[PDB]
Amino acid sequence: TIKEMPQPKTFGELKNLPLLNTDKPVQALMKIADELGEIFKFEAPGRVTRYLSSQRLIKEACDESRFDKNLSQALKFVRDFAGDGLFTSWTHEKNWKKAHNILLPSFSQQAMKGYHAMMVDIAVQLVQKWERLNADEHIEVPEDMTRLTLDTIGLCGFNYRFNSFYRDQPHPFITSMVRALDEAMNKLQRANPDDPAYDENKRQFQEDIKVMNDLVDKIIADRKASGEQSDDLLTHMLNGKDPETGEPLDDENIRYQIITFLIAGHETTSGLLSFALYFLVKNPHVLQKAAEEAARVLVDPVPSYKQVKQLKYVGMVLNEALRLWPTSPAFSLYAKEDTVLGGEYPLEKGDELMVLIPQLHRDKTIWGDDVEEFRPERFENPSAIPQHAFKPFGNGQRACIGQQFALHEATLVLGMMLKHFDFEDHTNYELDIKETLTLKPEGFVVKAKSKKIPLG
Ligand code: HEM
Repeated sequence: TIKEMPQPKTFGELKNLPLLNTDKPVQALMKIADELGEIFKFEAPGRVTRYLSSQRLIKEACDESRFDKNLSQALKFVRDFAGDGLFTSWTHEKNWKKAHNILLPSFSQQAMKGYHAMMVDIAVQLVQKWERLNADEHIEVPEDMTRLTLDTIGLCGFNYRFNSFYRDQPHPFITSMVRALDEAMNKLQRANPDDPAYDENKRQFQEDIKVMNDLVDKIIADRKASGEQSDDLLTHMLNGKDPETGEPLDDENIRYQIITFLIAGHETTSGLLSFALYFLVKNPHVLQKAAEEAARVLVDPVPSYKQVKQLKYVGMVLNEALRLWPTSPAFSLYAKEDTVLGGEYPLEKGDELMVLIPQLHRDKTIWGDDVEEFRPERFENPSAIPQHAFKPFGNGQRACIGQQFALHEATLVLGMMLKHFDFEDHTNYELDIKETLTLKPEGFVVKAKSKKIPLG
């Protein structure tokens, strides 16, 4: 019984594109979803996709025998500097499976034991920065979380120190990377890209790509020359061999993986830490519960890997922040073969689907009617959550390879913040979600009063 699907307002030849001509497209899509339901068609010039919001349909979309990851236009633009790294490659590209096989072990929960010391190094820098603020000062949350995540990924990724806490202006690589990502995201909403008015953007874009490649290529070359072995991903990549073929990743691909870790993990993880602190200061009883656990568990001057694993409630707080505002809000899929979705929507080979994660996470048939409330206790027993109901890290073999790294980092840092400071929402901050490739609470600021507990 084929059902025709909904579609928002069209604009002649422009189709639906004008509707995303806003600074907050995902939040706009969420409203369209509220209006049209679990599935709606969305067209742009020369493009068509279908946005899914219900767990019932998304669970079918997550069947890998039927759908595979699609490279959205955003990922195609990011590929200009992320290359055939894991995030911007097709599943069928030789280098995707090769890098996946080599890197998977280096990203397991067990492997986090090896990155822990480096994560603690940067976390201690963040805590010390806040301990050193004077009384009249405050904290710019996303800004400091981003300094932390970029530096942590640089240190664990290739033993390089961006030293973000020593600067007002970021290290040149960071400025170039951030500018390159911004340019890639800006191309999504510029009709006449060839307009000479964009010749300066193109020149700057090529310059930024060169800054990124030059630094990373240099570090790879310096490492191969010295023969030094470290606890970073670069050592794993220089020494790894794909079990299927016996081939190692070549230097160019290693460079793209390094750039990819920074691109894929810096903003998503800092956004998660920022949203989590936002929900905590807005819900004092929850912050109190989380602070009590941190004080009980983190009994040493420096957290150990095992202690971070015991911060169960902090982990629930992070999952609930990811439920409400998953920081990489949507992912794209294509139909591998002709198929019918949900018994009513026929699809043809190659047809695209978009999983709208914030909406999936607000499916009342799964979570209950109080979906807008921040309640970490929803994650008390993970086994009760239906398959494919909670997907902040994507799906299947193309799910986030950095999930254990991101959660270890976030749990460690949030635990240390809760152990060391009391927090004040001194401006009664009004949530304003800024959208780029990711989501974050723009302008979120707080004041942190030290509990004066030694940090080893
Ligand atoms: C809470 C923070 C994070 C979130 C929410 C997140 C989310 C995601 C999502 C949704 C995908 C799937 C994208 C798609 O289907 O197109 C993904 C892929 C990926 N993420 Fe993350 N991520 C986070 C942190 C990280 C970190 C810290 C790293 C690096 C240490 C990382 C590395 C990657 C890579 C390499 C892929 C592509 C994997 C593959 O396709 O083989 N992510 N991530």
